[PDB]
Amino acid sequence: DNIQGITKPAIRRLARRGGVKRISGLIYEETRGVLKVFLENVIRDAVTYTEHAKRKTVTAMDVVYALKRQGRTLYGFGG
Amino acid sequence: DNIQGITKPAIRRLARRGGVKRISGLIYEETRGVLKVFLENVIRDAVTYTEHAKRKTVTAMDVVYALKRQGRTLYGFGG
Amino acid sequence: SRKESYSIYVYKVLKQVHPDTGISSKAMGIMNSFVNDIFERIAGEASRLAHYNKRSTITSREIQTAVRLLLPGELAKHAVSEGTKAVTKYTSAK
Amino acid sequence: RSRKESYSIYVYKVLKQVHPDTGISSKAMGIMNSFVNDIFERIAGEASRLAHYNKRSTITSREIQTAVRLLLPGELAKHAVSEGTKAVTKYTSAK
Amino acid sequence: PHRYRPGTVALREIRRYQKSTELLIRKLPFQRLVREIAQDFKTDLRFQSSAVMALQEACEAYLVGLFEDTNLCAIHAKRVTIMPKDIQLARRIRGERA
Amino acid sequence: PHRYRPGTVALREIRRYQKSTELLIRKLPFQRLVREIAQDFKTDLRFQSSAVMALQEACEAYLVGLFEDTNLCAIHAKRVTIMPKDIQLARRIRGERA
Amino acid sequence: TRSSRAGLQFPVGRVHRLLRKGNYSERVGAGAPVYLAAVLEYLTAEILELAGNAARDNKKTRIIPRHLQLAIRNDEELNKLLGRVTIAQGGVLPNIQAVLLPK
DNA sequence: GTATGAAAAAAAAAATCGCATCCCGGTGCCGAGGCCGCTCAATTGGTCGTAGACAGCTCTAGCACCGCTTAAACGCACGTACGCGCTGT
Repeated sequence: DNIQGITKPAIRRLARRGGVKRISGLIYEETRGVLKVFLENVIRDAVTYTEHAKRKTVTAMDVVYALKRQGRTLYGFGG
Repeated sequence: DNIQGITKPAIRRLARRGGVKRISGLIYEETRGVLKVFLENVIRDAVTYTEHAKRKTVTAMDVVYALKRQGRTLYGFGG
Repeated sequence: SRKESYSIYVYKVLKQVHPDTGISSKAMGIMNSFVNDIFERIAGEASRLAHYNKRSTITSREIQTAVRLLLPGELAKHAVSEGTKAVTKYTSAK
Repeated sequence: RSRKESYSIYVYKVLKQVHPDTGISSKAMGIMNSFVNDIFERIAGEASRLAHYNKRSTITSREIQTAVRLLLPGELAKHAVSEGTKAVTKYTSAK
Repeated sequence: PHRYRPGTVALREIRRYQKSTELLIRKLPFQRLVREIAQDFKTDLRFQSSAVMALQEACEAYLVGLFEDTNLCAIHAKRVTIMPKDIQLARRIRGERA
Repeated sequence: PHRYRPGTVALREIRRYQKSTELLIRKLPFQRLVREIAQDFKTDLRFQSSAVMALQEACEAYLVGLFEDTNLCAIHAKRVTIMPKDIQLARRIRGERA
Repeated sequence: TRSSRAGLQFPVGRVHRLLRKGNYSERVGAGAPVYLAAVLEYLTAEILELAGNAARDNKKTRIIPRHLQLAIRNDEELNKLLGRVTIAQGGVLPNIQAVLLPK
């Protein structure tokens, strides 16, 4: 149950950065749920890359390759 | 000026198929404008495929290859 | 010239699943395109899978892993199977 | 150690050609690095298809161009199509 | 006379068009439009009568596809009429502009 | 005493966070969460300290990216507070659900 | 044939050829084409199976495009797969959002 | 500003009436199924070379320890605007 470790205010911040002025108390849970979905979908693949390579350690590259696959490509970790 | 050839009611239909009950008189023009943008963006590439092949005629395939490129892939004309 | 297809294979499979049901030229052409896409999607993911791990040889293993990623859970499972089944059956049929 | 190649050295020369009196961060460099590989791969890819679509086994300067036209927006492509064509012509004449 | 209340028809019109698959834009006007735009990029161009339809297909299905989302926007605003700002919003989120 | 009027802060808070690039989620809780989800697909897994960050980055930027769209939805409804149904609407149009 | 050795309909051969001539890698592990050919066959079937059910539910012998669409779109899984995909004469699943309905 | 009547007009229920969709024949004709002849690509079987399998050594780089101070989280509660519902061109 580390999902709650994503703290109410920590979300507040993210949303603030988006350009959010006011935030329903329901949001926080909703957001958590979404985040889970996101990471899961990603990591699943990311891991599945790792599973193929015969490595028990996950590399940054595995992460990227997955992010790229999931159409949310990432620069700064050497794609 | 064939853009108007896209008739008020012809749009009515499309929107109806979308699941639309009521439609601002402004929409029709808005829609036209959008459609233009779409075709243009597409055809441009579609042509540009043709331009590569050394053909003065555009094929269905050229259309598809472009639609695929533009992330609106089409089944039912091969490829 | 000879414009190839999959149209003939579709038919055999149709009759294996619904013997007493036909299909339209337009739908066939669709099914045709459907195949080529997924083929290309898989091949592609596989080609990368290979190129990522410094291999020049795409094996049955690479295909599988690709499929796992490209297909949703239940669909992939049923496929992973019908794959594995098709491999095993060929390595034993010489 | 391994021998992980980069573009990092070329970036520098280009930086100095455009803004001599401006440096850059490891993090931004790594970014620029990734940027290159992507577009490279995007172009290569579109080109590989361009080839495979037209029953060719040889990707030429022509294929690259057509790819660029498709991948890049108008003004960007134009300025590139040029700086390409310019780089081709200049090499075929320099023997 | 006898006259159905505003909407009730549309609602029918939807059931009808939802159920059918025919192309809803008139073939020629479109065909012509395609060519008119063709000229802008190169002249003396011919099109496969299949290529034409091919386009028409994706356009309608796209426009329909938009209107689907479009309406969901108008609805979210407690409304029932779609207004430019709905399409605009949709297209933004979609990523067709900014 | 002295109190700034509701919102005025948020408004500041935005200017601040918009302007900065630092990661807004706490590193460990996240790192831990990543592992908790890791276990679901395979156990006894290790992560490159870079891979962790790599994830964190895309997440925040995505969540920010969502909230951007999210808010535009709430706004379109003449509102200023975001409500789940805004995210939901956004995600639908985006194509993250149906 | 190889196709019969696996017991598949799909032409494990033509795949193998398509792969070497495809520019997907240098070398293609004779296993691969089998696995793939099957996968395709399955997907092909999973759809046809569903389409065939829609056809019957229309009182038609012959599957048209609309069927394929209707079939794909009502299965959550197939849908997700064919997300950024358009189908010729596909129409759309009859859905009118309740607040539009009258009274 | 509370219990009778009352009452008058928007909201719940029937009977005209009509207009538009489904089902069942029943009319035609095309484009789906299976025969045909013809090429190529699928199969077979040798020849070679090199990818990948295997086991091993080298050292990076994740996991785990600590105990401190510190900013982030947690909460509580007091009061403002912000959303939600009603009403009328």
